[PDB]
Amino acid sequence: SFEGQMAEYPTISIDRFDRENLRARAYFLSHCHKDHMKGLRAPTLKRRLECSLKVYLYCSPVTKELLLTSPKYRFWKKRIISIEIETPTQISLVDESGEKEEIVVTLLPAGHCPGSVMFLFQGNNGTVLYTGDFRLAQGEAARMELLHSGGRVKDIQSVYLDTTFCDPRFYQIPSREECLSGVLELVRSWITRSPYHVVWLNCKAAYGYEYLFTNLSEELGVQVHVNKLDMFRNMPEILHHLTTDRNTQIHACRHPKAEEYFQWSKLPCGITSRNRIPLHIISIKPSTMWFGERSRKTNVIVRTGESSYRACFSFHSSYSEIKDFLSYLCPVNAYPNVIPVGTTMDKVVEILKPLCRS
Ligand SMILES: [Zn+2]
Ligand SMILES: [Zn+2]
Ligand SMILES: [Zn+2]
Repeated sequence: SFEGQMAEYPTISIDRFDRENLRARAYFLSHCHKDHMKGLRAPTLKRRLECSLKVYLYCSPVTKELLLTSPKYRFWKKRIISIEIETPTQISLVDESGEKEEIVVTLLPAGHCPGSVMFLFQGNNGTVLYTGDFRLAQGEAARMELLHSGGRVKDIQSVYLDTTFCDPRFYQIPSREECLSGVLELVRSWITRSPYHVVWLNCKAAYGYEYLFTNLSEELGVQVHVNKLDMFRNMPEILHHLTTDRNTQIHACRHPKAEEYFQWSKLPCGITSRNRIPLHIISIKPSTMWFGERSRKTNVIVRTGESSYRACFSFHSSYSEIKDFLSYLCPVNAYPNVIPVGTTMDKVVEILKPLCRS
């Protein structure tokens, strides 16, 4: 995985805050996932911030809001600067010991989770793009006007990108909309049977399922049960689709023994009945599904039991989407941020090399 520094601008650190990143002139956070926050509240970083006072953390407005709902990251409050989306922003990078560098940064939406962005950096050592984690459908990058200069793509020296599914096996993944529609109709078909029919959405403990919860809630007139919603206190379009009350037909609550509970007709939050009538529960597990280059799309819903389902859902681009994105960017260099499970860095680097100028 990416270790925080791009070769072209080593004085900035993105999505990694330990080790060599303790000497950054500026920090950037693409989104609030733990794997991109390593060292972000380490005592050594706090120590370092107390002496170096012109060092800031930059992120999207939503990332700022989410980060600071955690008590443990509140110390960042005085040093966090949000940057508006697709608003090129001049940043000064001071050597605390004479040097001054200026860069321009533009935040582009990444489609990965609330607040998730890509960072385009422009300065006197070339233009580089750090994608963070992204899921962009074919055509979306071409519509981003700030990736372009006079009708063609900007000259991009290096792209540091999300290669989670950068393997030909993961050729195509169903779109966001297809995934949502499949889950929507499954839930609708169940919870309209009676008030005692309920769904458990078995989700990972991470941001990124909120557009699923909001659309289910908006379309079906039901709030989704969650463990904690205080991070969305100041986010009305998300907040009002969620609830901490157990008395609802859609649940996205969690705990360590949640899957055992479901096998005994119990939701994670412990509700098993209403008016002493047993709830009729189905489980739906958002899970990445894909199809090969020479294959056809199949159902986004996969039944795994009498009462259990998997539902296509992806946080990251498919291989065909990565290739399309990088082909379009046509950078000099492309560096993988992520080595997939059963592959190597050489395999990934060489997959992408044909799309690059060097
Ligand atoms: Zn992520
Ligand atoms: Zn990640
Ligand atoms: Zn619940």
